Amino acid sequence: SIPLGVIHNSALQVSDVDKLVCRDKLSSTNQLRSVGLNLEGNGVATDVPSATKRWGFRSGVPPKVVNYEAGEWAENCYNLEIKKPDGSECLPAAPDGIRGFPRCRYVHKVSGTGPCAGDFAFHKEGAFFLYDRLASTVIYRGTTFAEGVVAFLILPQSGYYSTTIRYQATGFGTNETEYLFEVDNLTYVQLESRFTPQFLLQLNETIYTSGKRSNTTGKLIWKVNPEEWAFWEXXXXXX
Amino acid sequence: SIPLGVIHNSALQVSDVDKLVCRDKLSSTNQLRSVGLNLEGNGVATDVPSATKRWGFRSGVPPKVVNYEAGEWAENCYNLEIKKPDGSECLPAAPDGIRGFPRCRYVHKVSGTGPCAGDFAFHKEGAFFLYDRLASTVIYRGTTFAEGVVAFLILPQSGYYSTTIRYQATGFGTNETEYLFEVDNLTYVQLESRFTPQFLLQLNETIYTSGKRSNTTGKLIWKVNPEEWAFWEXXXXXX
Amino acid sequence: SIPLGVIHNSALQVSDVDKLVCRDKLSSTNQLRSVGLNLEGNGVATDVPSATKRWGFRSGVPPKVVNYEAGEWAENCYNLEIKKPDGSECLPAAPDGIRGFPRCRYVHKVSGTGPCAGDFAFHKEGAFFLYDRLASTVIYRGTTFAEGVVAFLILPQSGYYSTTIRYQATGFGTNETEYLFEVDNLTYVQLESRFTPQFLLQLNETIYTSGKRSNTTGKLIWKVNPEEWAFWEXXXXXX
Amino acid sequence: EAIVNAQPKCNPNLHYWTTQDEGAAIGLAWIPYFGPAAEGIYIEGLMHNQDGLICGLRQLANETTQALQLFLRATTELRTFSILNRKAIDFLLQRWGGTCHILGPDCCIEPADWTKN
Amino acid sequence: EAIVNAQPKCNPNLHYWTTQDEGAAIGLAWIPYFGPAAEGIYIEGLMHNQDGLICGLRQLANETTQALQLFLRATTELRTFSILNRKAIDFLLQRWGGTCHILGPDCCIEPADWTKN
Amino acid sequence: EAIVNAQPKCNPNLHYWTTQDEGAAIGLAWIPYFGPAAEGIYIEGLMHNQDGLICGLRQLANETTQALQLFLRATTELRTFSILNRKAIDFLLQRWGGTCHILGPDCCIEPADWTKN
Ligand SMILES: *[C@@H]1O[C@H](CO)[C@@H](O[C@@H]2O[C@H](CO)[C@@H](O[C@@H]3O[C@H](CO[C@H]4O[C@H](CO)[C@@H](O)[C@H](O)[C@@H]4O)[C@@H](O)[C@H](O[C@H]4O[C@H](CO)[C@@H](O)[C@H](O)[C@@H]4O)[C@@H]3O)[C@H](O)[C@H]2NC(C)=O)[C@H](O)[C@H]1NC(C)=O
Ligand SMILES: *[C@@H]1O[C@H](CO)[C@@H](O[C@@H]2O[C@H](CO)[C@@H](O[C@@H]3O[C@H](CO[C@H]4O[C@H](CO)[C@@H](O)[C@H](O)[C@@H]4O)[C@@H](O)[C@H](O[C@H]4O[C@H](CO)[C@@H](O)[C@H](O)[C@@H]4O)[C@@H]3O)[C@H](O)[C@H]2NC(C)=O)[C@H](O)[C@H]1NC(C)=O
Ligand SMILES: *[C@@H]1O[C@H](CO)[C@@H](O[C@@H]2O[C@H](CO)[C@@H](O[C@@H]3O[C@H](CO[C@H]4O[C@H](CO)[C@@H](O)[C@H](O)[C@@H]4O)[C@@H](O)[C@H](O[C@H]4O[C@H](CO)[C@@H](O)[C@H](O)[C@@H]4O)[C@@H]3O)[C@H](O)[C@H]2NC(C)=O)[C@H](O)[C@H]1NC(C)=O
Ligand SMILES: CC1(C)CN(C(=O)[C@@]23C[C@H]4C[C@@](C)(C2)C[C@](c2ccccc2)(C4)C3)CC[C@@H]1N
Ligand SMILES: CC1(C)CN(C(=O)[C@@]23C[C@H]4C[C@@](C)(C2)C[C@](c2ccccc2)(C4)C3)CC[C@@H]1N
Ligand SMILES: CC1(C)CN(C(=O)[C@@]23C[C@H]4C[C@@](C)(C2)C[C@](c2ccccc2)(C4)C3)CC[C@@H]1N
Ligand SMILES: *[C@@H]1O[C@H](CO)[C@@H](O)[C@H](O)[C@H]1NC(C)=O
Ligand SMILES: *[C@@H]1O[C@H](CO)[C@@H](O)[C@H](O)[C@H]1NC(C)=O
Ligand SMILES: *[C@@H]1O[C@H](CO)[C@@H](O)[C@H](O)[C@H]1NC(C)=O
Ligand SMILES: *[C@@H]1O[C@H](CO)[C@@H](O)[C@H](O)[C@H]1NC(C)=O
Ligand SMILES: *[C@@H]1O[C@H](CO)[C@@H](O)[C@H](O)[C@H]1NC(C)=O
Ligand SMILES: *[C@@H]1O[C@H](CO)[C@@H](O)[C@H](O)[C@H]1NC(C)=O
Ligand SMILES: *[C@@H]1O[C@H](CO)[C@@H](O)[C@H](O)[C@H]1NC(C)=O
Ligand SMILES: *[C@@H]1O[C@H](CO)[C@@H](O)[C@H](O)[C@H]1NC(C)=O
Ligand SMILES: *[C@@H]1O[C@H](CO)[C@@H](O)[C@H](O)[C@H]1NC(C)=O
Ligand SMILES: *[C@@H]1O[C@H](CO)[C@@H](O)[C@H](O)[C@H]1NC(C)=O
Ligand SMILES: *[C@@H]1O[C@H](CO)[C@@H](O)[C@H](O)[C@H]1NC(C)=O
Ligand SMILES: *[C@@H]1O[C@H](CO)[C@@H](O)[C@H](O)[C@H]1NC(C)=O
Repeated sequence: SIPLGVIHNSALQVSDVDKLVCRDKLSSTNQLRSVGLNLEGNGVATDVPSATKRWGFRSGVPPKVVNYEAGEWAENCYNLEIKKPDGSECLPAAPDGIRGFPRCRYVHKVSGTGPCAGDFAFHKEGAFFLYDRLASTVIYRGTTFAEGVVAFLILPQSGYYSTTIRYQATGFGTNETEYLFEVDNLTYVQLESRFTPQFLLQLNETIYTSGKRSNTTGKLIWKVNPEEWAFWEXXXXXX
Repeated sequence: SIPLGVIHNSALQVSDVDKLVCRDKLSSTNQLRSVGLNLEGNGVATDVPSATKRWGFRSGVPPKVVNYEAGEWAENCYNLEIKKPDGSECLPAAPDGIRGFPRCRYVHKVSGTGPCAGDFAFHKEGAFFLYDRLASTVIYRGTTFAEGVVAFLILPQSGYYSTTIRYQATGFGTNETEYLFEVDNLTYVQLESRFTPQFLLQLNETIYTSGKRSNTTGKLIWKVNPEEWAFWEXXXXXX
Repeated sequence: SIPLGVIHNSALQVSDVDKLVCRDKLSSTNQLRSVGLNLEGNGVATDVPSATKRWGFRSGVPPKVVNYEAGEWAENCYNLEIKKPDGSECLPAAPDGIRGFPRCRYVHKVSGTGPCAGDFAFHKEGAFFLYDRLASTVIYRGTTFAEGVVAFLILPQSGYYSTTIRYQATGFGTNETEYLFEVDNLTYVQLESRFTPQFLLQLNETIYTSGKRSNTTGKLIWKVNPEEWAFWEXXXXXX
Repeated sequence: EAIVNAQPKCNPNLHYWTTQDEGAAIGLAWIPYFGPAAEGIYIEGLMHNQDGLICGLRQLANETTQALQLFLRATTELRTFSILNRKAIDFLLQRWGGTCHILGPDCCIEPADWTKN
Repeated sequence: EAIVNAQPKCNPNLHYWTTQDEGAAIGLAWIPYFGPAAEGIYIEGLMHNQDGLICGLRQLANETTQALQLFLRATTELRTFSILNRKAIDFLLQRWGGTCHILGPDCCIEPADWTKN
Repeated sequence: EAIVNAQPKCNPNLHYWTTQDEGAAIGLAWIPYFGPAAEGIYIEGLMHNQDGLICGLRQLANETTQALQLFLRATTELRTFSILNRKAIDFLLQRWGGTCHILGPDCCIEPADWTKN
């Protein structure tokens, strides 16, 4: 049975079908609500290298979709444009009526290549990809999503700002994936898990204002010298 | 809450959720019915120039569809084939399982061009486009529909003849739209709101029998000298 | 009303809506089940020539699909790849989410041509085409299905081996259809209703082991001299 | 409240089409292969304005639109088929969603024939 | 009525496939990424003809067809998933759609343990 | 049972988005042609961790996943919209699926105001 959340004795609990409590009153379907909650709130690493490692390609499993009515504003979201080395798309186009997650402070747009040895991209930990009031078991191409899970429960009777951080990837979905933070189309910064979104934004801003962008036609890549808290509380060097 | 119609004291009423009346008996889902009613019955102008002015193009609003079980025979229906000046279709193809309105005495088939500054065509007054037991918020290409609204209620415990009237349009969806009633592929009559369907039919018949059709290879257009009741109760001149 | 099966007095019965029996307890939706049962179990002929004669092409009737939760292992299943003489496909591609019947001992794959004077293939006796937990009124191209019917009821409170038998057909869907059992791409055996699946398998095996296959580049066809029980209880001659 | 017709006009007669509730067909007309085409599956009827129902319906539908539209804005379902079933479930929850207090105003239990016992 | 089997034959045994009702998987088999493919999500069972149920089922399904087909003709839904839920709602409306008259034939309320009080 | 939060962390505050329940729009905002675009149909809210609800929710959702996934494996429906309605139907069947024995533990009928009569 799918668990159902109910407030008993000033605390949330999972209601057991093998127990009829006449005190609970379900007077209308308005009391029933489905809720989507982001993995961000459980403390999972949200950097692109860590987040991507939780997804993987698989075949033989039909995709599935379930709706939810309310969601949580997300600090980190992801948007994937992955192709095979021969240029064929690695992810399916978003089905009709599936839009991106409606509230993202940072959208990590990742573009690159990988083997993609599987018909669909699934969450290796069983979580869901959260879209606009629809949660899917698989990733859709170029569609913003958040990692999350769904709960069902019985109720008792500043503005929005979004910023897009762009990445380039090679070997997507393997244990030798490489990531670059994109400053412009010819300037890139080597990326690791330590890099927070605001840190990347300030890196980009100082690179722009300090002229460290590529003033040539070639690709310029920056590696940075060093130079565990949750958010709610031609190569060269930069030291 | 969506209103629900119920018969109380020999009169239809909207039932209030904040009122439990034990007298009403809902013994099966067969007592619940959804109904589609045409704007025609409320007295709206049904001529093509008037009807088209109630529709307009808009983007950013996903289309929505809701079913209804019973409908009303319509005097006037509409079927649109609109393209942009560059030939691209202005309306989307009918989705699978959406057929035209099943009962139309006159189908006003309009073909022409317009800017179509919007991804979908909506009803400017919030009404619905009625198809075969499906009501949509947007117009589908080449599919017969009637303007109407939907009601929900709780029940207490000659033949069919259709005629197609063809029109040509320019500047569709603007305040300078021009319409021509088509007699044949080379004979047209300037159209205004005063023209009723039967009047157009008799105009066509007398034009055919009087030889006023184009006996040349060119386009011949007729403007007519003059020469408020509801239905249920190369240019030249014609005077 | 759709009949509902219920166990009364140690026997299955169809429950009448015009009869309220308080003894029956429906404590959860888990007690309600939809079931698919194969025509095989009613004793219908399952040979390809007999089975195909129960299907026919028709237009103007929209296809319909209904789900069922449990099914019966089938001895005989069918998989059709039919084209018109001009090469256009005779059957529609399987819609998204419709997979073949999950349990078939023998899959009769038929490939050939016919007039197909109809937009869809229906069951002439009103039965259903059973797919993976979905029953359709029409046949889908290249998708394995079984003939069956659906029942609805209220519950009271070795391994899997599949073999594919390939056929070639001409004049599919007419009263002059011709069928060939395929041994290889150049060896064929004339087929009639008398041929059971195991008989065809042993014919193929003995043809292979006896060298009766075509040792040339041409098509070799075998007609067999003769040489009513249910399963659960360049031409030449072979005599 | 009560339905007040505020339309410029009202066609008092209702020429309606619908689909039959089952209606066991004559012979083999129920088989889709032999049955009628999509265009010939409709029954027709005529209803007059007794009790002023027709006109009321026309107002009711008009008055429904707003609410319906808002619902359709909030749903991600492309085609909505469940409004009436949800309303039936709400009908049952209104009466039997909680414990029934006999003789209470929100309990539809009549101990009349039990009172005379 | 009662179900009378009028078929030429009846396979009295029922080798059936279905999907498990939940069935908490061993370890990580519940994750779609690690779980079985579409072909290996089925459980199997064998049921004999006790109480003549199997044969009856075969007749029941046959007898259902007509009604089912007519339903599918009237619906605009491409895929129908709601028959059983509608039947459950109808089950509840049959008993509790109106006021319950205690001791009445259409009221499923038993004041037995309340009678002995 | 009771919900035990076993996550490495818990954001105690919940900045949530959803869609309004009806909410009769100001003037003509309800017409789709004039209404907001898909991006501007959301209302926002902030909820703190009173009664420890937020953290509990985070655990509840986590704990739901397995069961939900298994359900989605067994269904052939591409998009499932019916979980909550099925749960409401199950709520009604739990209480009123059979005859109600007054004073019984599985019957939600209170003859209190009828007792004092
Ligand atoms: C509901 O909430 C619970 C609790 O938060 C979540 O539990 C997590 O479950 C996943 C797997 O389902 C766990 O991930 C696995 O960890 C194993 C050991 O952990 C390593 O990492 C930790 C740091 O987190 C170290 O302390 C430890 O020493 C280990 O080094 C790994 O062995 C597993 O490896 C598998 O995947 C990798 C990655 O591809 C492969 O290389 C391996 O071959 C192997 O297949 C796996 O990574 C995770 O640790 C659990 N977290 C906690 C806190 O317990 C649930 O996932 C959550 N449910 C949902 C649906 O979200
Ligand atoms: C339910 O039933 C009611 C009542 O029948 C319908 O009400 C109609 O609502 C629409 C708008 O929602 C009204 O149309 C508007 O009329 C305004 C004034 O009316 C002009 O026309 C009338 C003749 O009908 C004159 O008497 C009057 O003096 C005005 O000249 C207009 O100002 C509005 O203009 C807007 O649209 C135009 C057209 O593009 C633009 O050019 C403007 O800039 C502006 O945006 C508008 O046309 C209509 O009058 C109402 N009718 C009645 C009888 O009250 C509901 O629509 C109906 N609900 C549904 C869902 O169908
Ligand atoms: C539920 O269960 C019942 C009983 O098992 C099934 O009933 C069958 O219904 C079909 C038609 O719906 C019957 O088929 C028809 O048979 C007629 C006469 O039968 C001939 O064949 C029998 C041998 O079975 C001979 O004994 C007899 O003398 C006849 O020679 C035919 O005349 C019909 O012909 C029509 O189709 C053919 C084929 O294309 C055309 O050439 C004709 O012009 C004509 O249109 C038809 O074939 C069948 O006999 C019934 N069986 C039984 C045992 O009664 C139901 O079908 C089943 N329901 C579902 C949904 O499966
Ligand atoms: C938004 C509403 C109009 C509808 N409801 C609701 O969706 C929440 C309102 C709050 C309390 C809920 C129990 C119910 C959970 C809640 C939620 C949303 C997203 C993630 C997690 C939780 C927040 C949705 C109730 C009343 C509210 N005013
Ligand atoms: C067609 C039926 C078989 C089913 N019902 C119905 O659909 C209507 C029968 C009439 C009375 C209704 C209250 C119910 C409204 C009605 C309707 C149809 C279209 C537009 C407006 C109204 C007309 C449908 C009832 C019984 C009827 N004989
Ligand atoms: C598979 C289950 C987990 C769920 N049920 C069920 O589907 C059947 C279990 C058996 C008895 C049923 C009455 C119900 C009919 C049955 C069936 C399946 C296919 C064709 C015909 C009949 C067989 C499905 C019940 C309990 C079982 N253990
Ligand atoms: C990645 O996995 C493959 C699997 O065979 C292994 O050969 C390889 O050494 C691994 N590399 C890393 C970086 O762990
Ligand atoms: C960067 O490259 C992308 C991809 O080729 C291109 O669409 C975009 O216009 C480029 N931006 C600039 C500023 O050149
Ligand atoms: C990087 O900095 C420039 C200059 O301030 C700014 O225009 C640009 O949007 C920044 N890029 C990102 C991804 O923040
Ligand atoms: C010019 O190019 C050099 C080398 O790429 C780079 O370090 C510098 O930031 C660029 N801008 C200048 C010199 O203003
Ligand atoms: C149509 O509307 C446009 C909008 O700017 C206006 O310029 C024009 O004069 C209008 N024409 C008519 C015929 O009202
Ligand atoms: C009229 O024109 C249309 C569009 O080109 C064409 O399909 C049709 O056959 C023509 N009719 C006649 C009678 O020429
Ligand atoms: C116009 O009149 C001719 C001659 O009677 C007829 O054949 C044709 O169908 C008419 N056209 C329309 C649109 O009524
Ligand atoms: C011949 O052509 C003229 C001019 O187009 C037209 O008025 C007339 O009706 C046509 N038919 C005749 C002359 O019979
Ligand atoms: C097949 O049916 C057609 C229908 O007209 C008939 O002409 C023909 O003789 C039939 N042939 C056989 C083999 O029954
Ligand atoms: C037999 O023919 C089919 C169709 O052309 C082809 O796909 C297949 O490979 C052939 N098999 C052999 C063994 O040649
Ligand atoms: C026919 O026999 C050969 C040889 O035993 C075998 O490889 C082949 O699979 C058989 N074909 C069929 C359709 O059983
Ligand atoms: C050789 O060809 C002949 C004629 O097609 C055939 O009968 C025989 O089985 C084949 N195999 C042999 C001769 O070994």
